[PDB]
Amino acid sequence: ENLYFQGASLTEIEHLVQSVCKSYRETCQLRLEDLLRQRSNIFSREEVTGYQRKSMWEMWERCAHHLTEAIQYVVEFAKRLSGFMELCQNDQIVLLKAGAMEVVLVRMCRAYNADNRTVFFEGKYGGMELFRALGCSELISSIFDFSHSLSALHFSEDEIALYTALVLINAHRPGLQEKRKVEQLQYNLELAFHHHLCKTHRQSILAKLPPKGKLRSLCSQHVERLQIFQHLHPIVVQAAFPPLYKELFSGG
Amino acid sequence: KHKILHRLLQDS
Ligand SMILES: CCS(=O)(=O)c1ccc([C@@H](NC(C)=O)C(=O)Nc2cc(-c3cc(C#N)cc(F)c3OC)cs2)cc1
Ligand code: NA
Repeated sequence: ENLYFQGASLTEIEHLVQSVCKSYRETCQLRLEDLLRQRSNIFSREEVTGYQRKSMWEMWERCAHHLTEAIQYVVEFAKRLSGFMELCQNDQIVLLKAGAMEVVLVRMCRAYNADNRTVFFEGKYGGMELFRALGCSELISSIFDFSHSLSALHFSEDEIALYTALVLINAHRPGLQEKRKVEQLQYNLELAFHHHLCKTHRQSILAKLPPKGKLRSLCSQHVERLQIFQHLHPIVVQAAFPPLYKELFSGG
Repeated sequence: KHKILHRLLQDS
């Protein structure tokens, strides 16, 4: 079915590096240079107050829509990723359900400015105070902290491409039917990532990457805060949350 | 009972 479902040679690992970086370049959603350039476009105290005065449900709906848009690009990345479309549909869905949010969380560090602790949201850079109406400050600050720790790594676009491919191709996801096939694909992607770090003298980042448990906790907290919102505004979720968002985080 | 993922995966 796929070359990366068996033992890959060095030349084939080199080809995988190029492929993953290209699939990422084609589905990265926002270009890094556009995100970097807009860092000086910061929300005013008046604009921040405007977001803070928005209702909880309207802020939740806007964030769910923006998160859904980012997830759509991750689905495309997955689709272009070597071996992914050769896995069975159950496995494809398992991997995306568990991993899409995690890939989005990793990708978000590109949109985060560690210098002033702001993130790119709806055209400008705003701090965590921008999301006060949500009423989940512990989850917001934990996402900000995560983006802060990844930003400290000075990730290149190629590093993000290879690392997110690994976040997604995780043979430990509960419910995988063709586990060994995923295990082999993950191993080749690990080799691709580590080869690139070896080749660019960036192996020092290996011990600095977040523990796998960290992305899992962030995703679990999101699912939990969504259930609390769902109890308060059930018709909002049912009527105005994107269907893709509900399929992934509220069982349909 | 939404099923957007299979649609997205199937669309080419
Ligand atoms: C993720 C891919 S990319 O880096 O290309 C890229 C794409 C779009 C946006 C941006 N587009 C719009 C129109 O707004 C976008 O969607 N920005 C969001 C930020 C958060 C967000 C960021 C943190 C942190 N750090 C913490 C949070 F709690 C958050 O959600 C409350 C949610 S949506 C940002 C980045
Ligand atoms: Na950053």
